[PDB]
Amino acid sequence: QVQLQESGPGLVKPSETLSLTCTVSGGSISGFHWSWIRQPPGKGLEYIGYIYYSGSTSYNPSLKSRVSMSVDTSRNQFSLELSSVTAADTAVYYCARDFGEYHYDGRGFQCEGFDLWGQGTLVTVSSASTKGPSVFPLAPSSKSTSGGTAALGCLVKDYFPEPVTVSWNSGALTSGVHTFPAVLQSSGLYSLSSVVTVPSSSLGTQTYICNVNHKPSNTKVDKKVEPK
Amino acid sequence: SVLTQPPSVSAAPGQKVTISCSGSSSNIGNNMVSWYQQHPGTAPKLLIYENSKRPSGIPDRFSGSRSGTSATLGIIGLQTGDEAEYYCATWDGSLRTVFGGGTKLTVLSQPKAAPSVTLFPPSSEELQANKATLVCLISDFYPGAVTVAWKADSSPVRAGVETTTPSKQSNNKYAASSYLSLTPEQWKSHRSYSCQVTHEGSTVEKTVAPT
Amino acid sequence: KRIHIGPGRAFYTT
Repeated sequence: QVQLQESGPGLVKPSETLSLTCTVSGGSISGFHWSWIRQPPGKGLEYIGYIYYSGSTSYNPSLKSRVSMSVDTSRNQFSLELSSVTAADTAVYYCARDFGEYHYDGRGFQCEGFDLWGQGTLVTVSSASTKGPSVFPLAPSSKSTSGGTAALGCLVKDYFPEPVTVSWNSGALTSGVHTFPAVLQSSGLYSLSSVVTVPSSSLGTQTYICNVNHKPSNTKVDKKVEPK
Repeated sequence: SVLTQPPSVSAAPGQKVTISCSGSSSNIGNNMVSWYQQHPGTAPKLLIYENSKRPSGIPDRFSGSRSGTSATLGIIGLQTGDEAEYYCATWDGSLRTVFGGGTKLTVLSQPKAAPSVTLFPPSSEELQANKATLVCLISDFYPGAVTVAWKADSSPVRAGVETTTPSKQSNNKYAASSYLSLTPEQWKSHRSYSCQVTHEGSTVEKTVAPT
Repeated sequence: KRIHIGPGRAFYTT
């Protein structure tokens, strides 16, 4: 019955402070240790730290110079403040309830797990500037003996935000076409590639063009890809 | 990372599997392990706690055990719905909770297939912009999990590597891509660069050269 | 004194 709900800005400018809050309902902060865990897109989980209902804290050493957490028992909420953010902090942030082992010596609470989790909120660290991509032709390599099959492609580099569409020869070429999902770089910009597998015999009689369109920036490029 | 897990495991539906979680005296050796199941797009879900205890709602076909400085998650009677990422975790002497890198569980619904790899060198156009990107396109593999390693000549390289998560293709196999960003001088200063993709213990590699 | 705080177990220091 206890439910956790994150509340965050969504987008955050690099170097600025990321602030999140978690609201606990159908239960209370009282008597429990609470944590924030984050997961960059496509990557692993990283514990940020914990805070006891009374206010005592423990933070992951790798983030100690930039993090702090607080608690407001009156509203049954606890928060997170992460300073000097960069693209490395782009990730889904989850709040959770903790459990583990408690020692009465000095080790105090040892967080071994999280039984209750919020739904997570995506925090993107970016200027949010609309940027059109640069389009580079990926020329087919050299191959003898009839050449057999040839692979040509296009690199759609550094654009923001998603999405981007790619077609070949105005859509006339669909067989052998493979456009790959984009990669999100540490620069906060996206890049994707598209490749087409074609018969070698006609690399001289058939022109190949990758039609790239990044609608948010109104960037349209028709790049000819030819063997070198 | 502190806790280590195999990147992927798979079996046919109805079969059983185990997932290892390798730790050390600083974590598993002194603290109890918890496990989570995560379906992409949603939050992790507690499966096991205190090494082997199962919370209410989790079927008994999921089990956990700990021995020495390692732990194990066992799953019996695989169902398609069990496909997800599994993680182990516990407290480490470095004063923080640590998670294993995660294991992708695939419930075999088609024959395993090795990845096709295509590698492109930096374009002359990008080089004139004083940039260099090696593009490694990986497709038609199953299960959908691969590990990519890049070599500069015969030496390993980690800096500048960005690899996407595998995505399901229309034919139900998987695709992924890895990008290696280099300076024009790095590109021209090596005899060749290699993109090596490991899938199911087998490595498919491609090499390109500046010349 | 090694006390195990299981999932959902409210625990008070004071």
